[PDB]
Amino acid sequence: GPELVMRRGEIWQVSLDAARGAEANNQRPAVVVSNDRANATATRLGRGVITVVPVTSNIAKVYPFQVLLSATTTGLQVDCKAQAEQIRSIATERLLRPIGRVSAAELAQLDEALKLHLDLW
Amino acid sequence: ELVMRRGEIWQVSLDAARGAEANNQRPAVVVSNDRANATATRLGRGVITVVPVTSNIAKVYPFQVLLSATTTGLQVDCKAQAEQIRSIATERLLRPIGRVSAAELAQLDEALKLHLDLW
Repeated sequence: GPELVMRRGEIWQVSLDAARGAEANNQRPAVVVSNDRANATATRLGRGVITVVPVTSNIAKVYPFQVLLSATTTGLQVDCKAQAEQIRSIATERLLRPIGRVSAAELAQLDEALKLHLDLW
Repeated sequence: ELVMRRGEIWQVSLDAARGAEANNQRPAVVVSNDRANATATRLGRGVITVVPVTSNIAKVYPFQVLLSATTTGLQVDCKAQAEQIRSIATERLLRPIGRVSAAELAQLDEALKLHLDLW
């Protein structure tokens, strides 16, 4: 049917609202990193969570578990960096608006960053 | 005392969750690497990534891992939900519970690889 369509690697603005401590809070872009079967399921079941990697414009010092996302490739306003150490499963109701998608190269390094952060090698 | 290491089970406070997100307080498995974890211990504050656990084991998906009560410190058999993975502030940690077995941790690694499309 007309279920929400959503693909790994897409950049969506999401509402993380009420967070504690150093958690990414408020509103920010985030990269979808859950696989696409789960992504379709979370919209047909409508009882769904998807997993995303939040993004910040405070680039500063970049760590090997973070990926630089260029404003030109992604449709973002400014350059940003995906923080694999902020990975979070979100209810689909936190999805606000699609912004774009990362490049294949960016997504591949994001996989590397996730494997480094979660020790999955 | 934030001395959490990978594979350990901690009671975490998942307040302010929305929708189908794991909520309330519950056990969770630390899955962030131990160098990040040790950084958090050393500074006394940080973020750690956990896999929330539910006692509802009515059905087990391939991205979920049944954890046995007999070895983990959990009162009953539970399941770890890779699709609920979540980076939490250290202030959400209430207390330590126990530790998954090595086999359970490796199974959780496979479930995380499946859920996140990491091959």
